[PDB]
Amino acid sequence: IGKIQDSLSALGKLQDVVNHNAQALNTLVKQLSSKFGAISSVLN
Amino acid sequence: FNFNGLTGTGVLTESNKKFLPFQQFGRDIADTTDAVRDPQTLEILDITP
Repeated sequence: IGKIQDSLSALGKLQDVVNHNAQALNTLVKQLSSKFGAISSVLN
Repeated sequence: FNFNGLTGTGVLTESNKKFLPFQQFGRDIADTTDAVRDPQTLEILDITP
């Protein structure tokens, strides 16, 4: 059991969950700077 | 607020950033303005929602 710490000091499956949500939130915000063929991208 | 063209909404507070001596405002990651410099007093102010 003592050898277990040496193998740690693996958790990529846990970091992937964090990454996938961070990437969807970074993309969702960036999609606000798009004109989609309009004259501008700002409603004011 | 409007700072010489920069139009926005938010709370203005004293910052702790240091711009270069030619830069007016800063942006955060994802490219949204988060700090400006007052044209008259030359002080950096954060913009929080």
